[PDB]
Amino acid sequence: MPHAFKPGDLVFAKMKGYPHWPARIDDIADGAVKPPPNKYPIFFFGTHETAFLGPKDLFPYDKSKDKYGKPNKRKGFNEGLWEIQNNPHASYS
Ligand SMILES: CC1(C)CCCN1CCN
Repeated sequence: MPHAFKPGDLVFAKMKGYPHWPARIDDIADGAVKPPPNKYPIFFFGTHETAFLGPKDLFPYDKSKDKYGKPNKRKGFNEGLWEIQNNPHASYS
């Protein structure tokens, strides 16, 4: 059975006005700004943006990839698909 989300988990994350986007639950670096209560730091592959989301917008990658893991015209999306499949735990600093 599922656990809670933890850093390193791979997801498609949903933001208003955007397709479900390949992303990961990030760690918070020492000294870094912490998310709000009940939110996780989401790192979006491809665009390398960060946003803070709750579980309602987080779809586990393995379950969801057949639905959401297809090319998109949006900027950074296909680069994002490559990263989540090929090196999802790399430094993209
Ligand atoms: C990838 C994502 C949907 C995350 C938040 C902003 N961004 C789109 C705008 N560049």
